[PDB]
Amino acid sequence: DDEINAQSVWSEEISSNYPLCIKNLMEGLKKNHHLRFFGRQQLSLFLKGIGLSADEALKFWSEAFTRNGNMTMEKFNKEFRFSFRHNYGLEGNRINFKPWDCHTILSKPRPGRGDYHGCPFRDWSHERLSAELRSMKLTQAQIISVLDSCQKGEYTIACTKVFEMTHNIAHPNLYFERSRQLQK
Ligand code: SF4
Repeated sequence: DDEINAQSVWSEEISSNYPLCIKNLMEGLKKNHHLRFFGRQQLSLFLKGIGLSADEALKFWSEAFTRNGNMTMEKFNKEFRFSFRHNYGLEGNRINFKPWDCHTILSKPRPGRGDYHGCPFRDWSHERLSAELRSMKLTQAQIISVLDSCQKGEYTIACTKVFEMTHNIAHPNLYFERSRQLQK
């Protein structure tokens, strides 16, 4: 809990290790104080995978959903608490939901307006990707190479390129673990 907790998953240190899908989900959560079902699952199971405990997850999700009076804690408890507890087996279900790999993520229904699940390398325009990658300090040649992979439908190669270019078989939690090791 010292390293990964409801607070540190918002830190720059820990979030600098997130792949683009998780960054997108965290941004949608921060902006909207809510995520629709598929994004809730993609992000909550990723965070479980990096070691966010059940207690810290319930702190994280209830704080994020109730921010700015978006909903009362009563509403969170009546409409969402069970769903997050279920993801951690706290209601006795005896199914240990695993984090989604990239194939599972890509195989879910493609995101529409208001959805943040999926894979940005597939789901964003080249203009939106280039803007994000510029913000991550990549150069034009680097971005062209990433977009080359996206154009070919090779989304996990695009993501691997972004990893290589921002640092010194396909799974968001592997991206996180590899990146986190390079801080350590
Ligand atoms: S390739 Fe996988 S880890 Fe990378 S952004 Fe897409 S879904 Fe996330």
